[PDB]
Amino acid sequence: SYHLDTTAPPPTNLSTLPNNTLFHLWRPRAHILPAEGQIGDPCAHYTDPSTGLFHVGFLHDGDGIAGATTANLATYTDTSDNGSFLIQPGGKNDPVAVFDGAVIPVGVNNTPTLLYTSVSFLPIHWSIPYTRGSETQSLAVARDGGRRFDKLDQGPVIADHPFAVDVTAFRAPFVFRSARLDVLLSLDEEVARNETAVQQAVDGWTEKNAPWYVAVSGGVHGVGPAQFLYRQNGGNASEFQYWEYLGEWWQEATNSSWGDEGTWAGRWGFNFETGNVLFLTEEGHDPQTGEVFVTLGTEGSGLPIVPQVSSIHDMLWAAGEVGVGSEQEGAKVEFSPSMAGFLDWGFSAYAAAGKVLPASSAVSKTSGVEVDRYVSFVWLTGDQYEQADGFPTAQQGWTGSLLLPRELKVQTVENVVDNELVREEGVSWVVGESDNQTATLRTLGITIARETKAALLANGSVTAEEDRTLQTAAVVPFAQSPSSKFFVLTAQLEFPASARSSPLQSGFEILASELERTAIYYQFSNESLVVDRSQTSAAAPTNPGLDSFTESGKLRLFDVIENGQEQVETLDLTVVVDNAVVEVYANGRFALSTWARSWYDNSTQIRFFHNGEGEVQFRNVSVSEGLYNAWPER
Ligand SMILES: OC[C@H]1O[C@@](CO)(O[C@H]2O[C@H](CO)[C@@H](O)[C@H](O)[C@H]2O)[C@@H](O)[C@@H]1O
Repeated sequence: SYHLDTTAPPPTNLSTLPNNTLFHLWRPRAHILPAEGQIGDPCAHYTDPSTGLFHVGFLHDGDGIAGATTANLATYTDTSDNGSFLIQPGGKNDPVAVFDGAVIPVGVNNTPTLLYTSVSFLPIHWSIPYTRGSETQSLAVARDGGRRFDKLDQGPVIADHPFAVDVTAFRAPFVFRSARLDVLLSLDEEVARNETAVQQAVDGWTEKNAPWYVAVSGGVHGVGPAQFLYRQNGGNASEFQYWEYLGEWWQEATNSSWGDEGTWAGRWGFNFETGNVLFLTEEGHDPQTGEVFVTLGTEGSGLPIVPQVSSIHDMLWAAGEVGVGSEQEGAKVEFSPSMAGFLDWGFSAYAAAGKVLPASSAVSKTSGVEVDRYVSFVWLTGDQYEQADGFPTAQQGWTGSLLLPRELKVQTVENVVDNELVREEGVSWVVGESDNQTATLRTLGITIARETKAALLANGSVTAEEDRTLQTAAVVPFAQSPSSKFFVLTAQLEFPASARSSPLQSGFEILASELERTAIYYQFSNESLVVDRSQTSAAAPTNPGLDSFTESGKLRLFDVIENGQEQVETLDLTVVVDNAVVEVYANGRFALSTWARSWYDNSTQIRFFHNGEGEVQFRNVSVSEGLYNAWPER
């Protein structure tokens, strides 16, 4: 008879324990996840026009889409009990399953309408033959508060993938409006060429009567991944039955990749998944002025291939312009990347689903936000996309979570020295202005939704640490560490120009006791923020299901002129440890998330870390403990 004692050594085999015995050990408190069970792709978010409430959706137990609503973006309420589902398979269009979908706020009967992938056959994978009719796109209407979506009584409105095209996947429709797509499709061919005449048209565009675009994700066997573009037939905002196919507005060659060696934004892989089309400004989201950005998951594989297995699940993003399809009879429009990166460098991070959050939303009024934002929710699969080695799933009682809501916008890096570090090929940024002297850079901005960040530090205890410098190898525990695994660690690290060339590794050690620790440090050798999990869990050695491989992402610290003086860019860190869920943010442009399933309650020590190689200066190091409860009503 074994009752869980986390002050004692864990059992050698966690999978033998009784169901739900591990329900709270690693569970987060300020993250979006169902009351119990498993959570899949987040999807179907939308601001309810009538109430201003923001709805969040996500696949649940592989049995359809479930939901919840929020008024502040800080706290949530399940739409209903028993799973809080909104729609599930069993219909004539989705007899086998219900995949990712999106919502048009004012659609059929002027109510929230869901366009989603209705599934009729399984399995479905880029590495195996595609069964005709596997995935179709259907409509459902929100009924009784967005607390339930009723499938319209008719077949799918997009009943088949492009004609005779041997697609690898046809799913995850995402709806959006675009001033530039309307102009490009409305103008002439020799007139919609000059950016002069086009811009002039874009200036008149009006969002409220604009038609809707639909980007469907997948690829084509033998040719490459791609996104399939559609739009209300004839550009008629009142048409929801027929969608004119606009072509493969974006495609890449099989397992090709950004940059010559795929260093900043993985590989395009074998198939595109869960595409999101955004229009960003330096302040937020604007479908008329915003630059086109696209977030998407790409599925990779090493050789030889393992049927129905995707070894790599990259959570990428790209930005670029959209233009006419040249002079040949193909895609009406074409997305051309100028830069690309990672929305989250976590192995387990994937399938993002975001949405525009209007300044007119209840969330924004209450909070006082004056602009439109685009909030993104990244998935953090709990069992390595179901390839885990016997994770004690029955013992935990749940699987996966969503990462903290994030605001996406155009972020600029000013006063940057225009050197080889800024002119490299295939990077995740473009030079704004450059006198050949300083260059302002433009890149994707990634930050925690402000209301959520406020709620995290809202009643937490604050403990600062004196600025410190380290030269010789050392591990210096904080003057005082939290006594729980719920906290926000923030710090600024400064390095000497001389460090770029050294084997320097500097950061912190968290969730640490004598038998456990988790390392988070910056590395110049490959300029990478690294999360060393080799010692995170005393239980991992004997429980292979608890993955302990290293996680890391690329982050380049540029040479800049701060006070009429040059210097290596300051590494601005923000680490949120919401229990088994850890998220590493850096310079309002980086994000790396992973699981840190430490076992003992004692493992809460925090230490400064430096490997002697080089020199580092820590500044403004502080810790806020407590976070908050994202689900009061539970
Ligand atoms: O649960 C379906 C949902 O999962 C995603 C994102 O992870 O794709 C996954 O499931 C597909 C098939 O059943 C696999 O082919 C794919 O490799 C896997 O990542 C979404 O694309 C899909 O809607």
